[PDB]
Amino acid sequence: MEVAMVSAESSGCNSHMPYGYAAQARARERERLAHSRAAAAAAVAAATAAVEGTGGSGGGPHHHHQTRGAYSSHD
Repeated sequence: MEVAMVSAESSGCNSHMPYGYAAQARARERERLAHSRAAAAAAVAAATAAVEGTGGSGGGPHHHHQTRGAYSSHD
């Protein structure tokens, strides 16, 4: 849909009404639907471990094969 480019301006610069959040009144009308996303708990659903945190690698080697007997009594 070809169209001409519009540009809100008048004279060199005798009116540059910087309408910032002022044009945020539109969000106020959309925020009404942002009331349903209250109980979202999604982006966090995935995140936040299952309250888990316990480690400790290891097995437990049991001494095997003792030193030489030596000194044998039999007299």
